[PDB]
Amino acid sequence: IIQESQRLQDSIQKEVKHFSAICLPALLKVSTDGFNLLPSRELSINRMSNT
Amino acid sequence: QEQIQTAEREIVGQDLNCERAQDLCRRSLLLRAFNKKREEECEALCQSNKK
Amino acid sequence: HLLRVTNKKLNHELQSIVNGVQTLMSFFSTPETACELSSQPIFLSQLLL
Repeated sequence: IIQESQRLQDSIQKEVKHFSAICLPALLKVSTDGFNLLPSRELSINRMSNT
Repeated sequence: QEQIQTAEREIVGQDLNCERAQDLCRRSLLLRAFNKKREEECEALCQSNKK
Repeated sequence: HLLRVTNKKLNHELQSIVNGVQTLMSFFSTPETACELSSQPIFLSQLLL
C-alpha cells in the first residue's frame, strides 16, 4: 500500500504539467482512405496554410 | 494601395489572437472534465478509508 | 487552482489509507517484538493457553 500510494502521489499535478505541453490540433485525426487516421496537422493543405 | 496592404496585414494578425483564446477555452473544458473525474476517484478512496 | 485543491485532497486520502492500514496492522503484531507497551492481547491466538 505504501509503494502504490507513492506512485499515485501528485498524479493530478504530473498529468496537468504534461497536458500543458501538448498541441491540441495534433490529436485531431482525419481519414483520407477510410482506413488510415492521420493527424489533421500532417495533411499537406494544413501544413501549408495553418497558422 | 500601400495603406490598403497595411490594413490587410493588421486584419490577418487579429485572426491569430482569436484562435489562442479558443485553445484556452478547449483546455479549460478538458481540465474541468478531468477535475470532475478526479473528484469521483477521491470520493471512492474516502469510502475505502472510512471502512 | 481547483485541480491543485483536488490533488491535495487525493494526497491526504492516500496518506490516510497508509496511516489507517499501519494502525490496523499494529493490532496484529505479537507482543515479543513490540517494546514494553501494555500490549494486552486482543486476539485468542495471542493468549498463552
